Amino acid sequence: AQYEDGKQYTTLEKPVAGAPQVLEFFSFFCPHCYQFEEVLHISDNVKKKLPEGVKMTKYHVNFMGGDLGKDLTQAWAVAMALGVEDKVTVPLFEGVQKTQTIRSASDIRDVFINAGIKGEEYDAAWNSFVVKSLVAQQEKAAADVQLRGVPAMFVNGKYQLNPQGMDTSNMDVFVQQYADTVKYLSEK
Ligand SMILES: O=C(O)Cc1coc2cc(Cc3ccccc3)ccc12
Repeated sequence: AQYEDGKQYTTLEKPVAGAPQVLEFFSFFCPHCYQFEEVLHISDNVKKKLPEGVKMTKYHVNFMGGDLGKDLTQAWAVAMALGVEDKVTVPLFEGVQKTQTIRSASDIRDVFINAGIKGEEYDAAWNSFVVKSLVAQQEKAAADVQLRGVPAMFVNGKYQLNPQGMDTSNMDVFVQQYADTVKYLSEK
C-alpha cells in the first residue's frame, strides 16, 4: 500500500476511546516543535487539508524542561482558557529557544504582559481551578498514550503520525506528506 503502518504512521496497540479528532502534543522546549510552528506551519497546513470545522486540539507536555516545563504546561492552559494561543505561541518559543530569556514563571508571565494580556487577568487565570483542570486535561491526554516524544499528532485517538518516515530533503514536500497523511488517516 502507498500508506503503510510503520511508514507514514503507526497504530496504537491500545486505542484511546473518545479522543479529539486531531490531537497534537508539543513542548516549547522541543526543537522540532519550534519548526512546526515557525517555518513549517504544520497545524495550519493540516487544517487546510481537512474538512471545514473539524476539531483540532493542541496540548503542551511536561517531560521537557523540568520545573519550567510544568510551568509552561500551566501557561499553555492559561493561553487556552483566555483564547490567546495565537498571541503567545511565537514569543514563548523564541523566549525559550532563541533568546533564552525565559528562565522562570515570572519570565513566562512577561511574555503574556508584553502580548497585551492584563496582569490581573493572567494571574487570575493562572491560579484558577479552570486552569488546574486544563492542566489535568493535557496530562491525561498525553498519559493515554504514554507520550515520550514530541512533536506528536494523533488522529481519532487511533493513529500516530510518523514524520521519521517522511522526506526531509524539502520542507514543503515534508509538510505536504504530513498533511496528506493526516487527511488519509481521517478518512479511514
Ligand atoms: O525526529 C524526526 O526525525 C521526525 C521529525 C519530526 O519533526 C521534524 C522536523 C524536521 C525539520 C525539517 C523538515 C523538512 C525538511 C528539512 C527539515 C525534520 C524531522 C522531523
